[PDB]
Amino acid sequence: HYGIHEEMLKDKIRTESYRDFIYQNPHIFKDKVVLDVGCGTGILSMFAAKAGAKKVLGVDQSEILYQAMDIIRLNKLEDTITLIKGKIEEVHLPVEKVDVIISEWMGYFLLFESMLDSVLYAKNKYLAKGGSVYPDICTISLVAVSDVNKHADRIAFWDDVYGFKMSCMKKAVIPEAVVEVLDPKTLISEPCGIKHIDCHTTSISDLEFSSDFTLKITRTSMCTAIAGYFDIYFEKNCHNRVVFSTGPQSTKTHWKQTVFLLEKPFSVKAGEALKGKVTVHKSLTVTLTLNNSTQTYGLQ
Amino acid sequence: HYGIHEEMLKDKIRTESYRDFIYQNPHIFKDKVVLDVGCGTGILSMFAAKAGAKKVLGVDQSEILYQAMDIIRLNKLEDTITLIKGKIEEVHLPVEKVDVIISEWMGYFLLFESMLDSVLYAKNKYLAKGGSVYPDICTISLVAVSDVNKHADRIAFWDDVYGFKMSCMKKAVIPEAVVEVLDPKTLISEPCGIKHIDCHTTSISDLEFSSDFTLKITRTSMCTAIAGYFDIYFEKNCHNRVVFSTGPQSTKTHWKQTVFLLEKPFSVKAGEALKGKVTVHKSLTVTLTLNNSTQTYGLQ
Ligand SMILES: O=C(NCC(=O)N1CCCC1)Nc1ccc2cnccc2c1
Ligand SMILES: O=C(NCC(=O)N1CCCC1)Nc1ccc2cnccc2c1
Repeated sequence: HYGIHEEMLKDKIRTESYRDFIYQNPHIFKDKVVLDVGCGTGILSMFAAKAGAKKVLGVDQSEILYQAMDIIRLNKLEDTITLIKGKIEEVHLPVEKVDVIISEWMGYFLLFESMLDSVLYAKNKYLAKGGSVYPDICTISLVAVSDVNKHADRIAFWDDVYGFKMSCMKKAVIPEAVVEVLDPKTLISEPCGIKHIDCHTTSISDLEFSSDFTLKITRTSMCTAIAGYFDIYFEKNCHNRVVFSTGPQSTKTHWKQTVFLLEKPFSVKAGEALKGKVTVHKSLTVTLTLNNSTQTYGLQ
Repeated sequence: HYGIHEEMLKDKIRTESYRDFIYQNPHIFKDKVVLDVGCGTGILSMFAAKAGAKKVLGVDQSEILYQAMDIIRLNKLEDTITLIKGKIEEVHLPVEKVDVIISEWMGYFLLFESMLDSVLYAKNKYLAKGGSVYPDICTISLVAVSDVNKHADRIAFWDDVYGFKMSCMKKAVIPEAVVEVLDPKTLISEPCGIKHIDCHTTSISDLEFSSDFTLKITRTSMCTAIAGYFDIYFEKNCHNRVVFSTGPQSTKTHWKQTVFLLEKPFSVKAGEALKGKVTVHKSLTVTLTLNNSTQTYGLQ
């Protein structure tokens, strides 16, 4: 419960990327009014204060906000940071506009249970003309996976369970997207971007999208799953730009990777251009067409 | 969602203990009427049929029951096993009494989110005079732990978080019992039984209990936590008795161990008899007194 804010703090890629962005681009914060959407323990608000913010407003609907209040006092920042409990859609801020919005809002596969809707609400209601929102740029990518042993573990497993048939269970496990760190040696294609978001110009409408994709296969193997992940960019007006990836070739983060199991694994050859289609609909669902099968997946 | 029934099936200590109990004591099942409380995928009901049950009634409130129905048909057991959807407290069984109750009902630390209340309800309402309930005997034990590095990781961690004070968070993390597999080398006492349950004679009233305990310290060290676990016995009328432990000296199970962190670690010496008191109250709470401090813990 508090453990989960602790896990996010201990995700060094996450927390240090935000730290570095803020501390190495103080001109973005100096004498500015900052809104921290979903502030949690208030760590991002404290970075922003340290980087010279004139005022920081930290908003969170959760009980964690009472901890944040005590945390702000312990660090003698109450003259700079004001915490407000509630949803961004409901609270009264003590200003009309802010100069900068910062938020750690990202869900699994970027969009599952994300706080992006709220951040966009904040942008449209509270962001000053010429203001900025960070991180400003996000992408989502897909990558092909070959792991016949894991497929066997999840699927063929059900043909004989302590001597009994359980085949019908395959159809219940296939639709459940898995959140897990992948062994990077199991990747069998180059990644393919399926979505680019700039938070300055994106609407809630753009978060439901469709994309044709082509996976450039790099190993002759059996394709058993498709994995997804996202990359986060701090770019606008930065002298020191910051990027982090949640992909399997990079240091693991608490977002891990998202895995969509294929009911029917199929063979691919190195150098092949494997084409498919992906659509995300509003909890989200992900519909995948590949090798002439189509499956919709959810994250329960 | 279905993944979780899968995890329980893949817990070999769990599932094979029940398998072995049932298959190696067929006289308990032969021509009997069996009730499987919280049957899940129906695996225990199928064991019981294979061991010669005349009729098996499998009850579960969850959606999993529809899978169990198809699973029973795939194995051509519908002439022996009848599945019924609902709570045991609400359903209509097509008999008045059963000869044998079987259930996998156990929660973390035995009692957190357990199905025991339901199993006891079933015993009192449906069990024939002279019938039996399995597993019939359960115990709970405590053991002392020394892990100064992990304590530092959970507690001292909060004194400086990316340069900021967060000490107040210590009081939010201390009350959260942790479910996790312990390195057995960190155990610094012999275990102490704090509770013995026989399911034939236990009432719901006995599940809230108090126990004085004495931990026989085996290593001069800093005590940083108290761990708990449980053992499960199949005994009554068995020619082949079966026991499994969920303790840290045994093969890990999905119940792992439950850890109660001490806010203030204290020194102990090998050979010392460390005395305390533990009380479980109705989601459960666990109140622990040790070294003249008292803390109540929950599993959120
Ligand atoms: O706390 C433990 N694991 C849970 C954990 O690291 N998190 C981080 C995020 C929230 C939950 N695990 C032990 C395990 C044993 C311990 C023994 N002595 C003191 C402390 C101990 C802690
Ligand atoms: O399914 C995966 N992990 C989750 C899991 O084992 N459980 C068990 C209980 C319910 C959830 N993990 C992969 C990971 C990669 C995979 C690649 N190809 C096929 C299948 C793959 C499966």
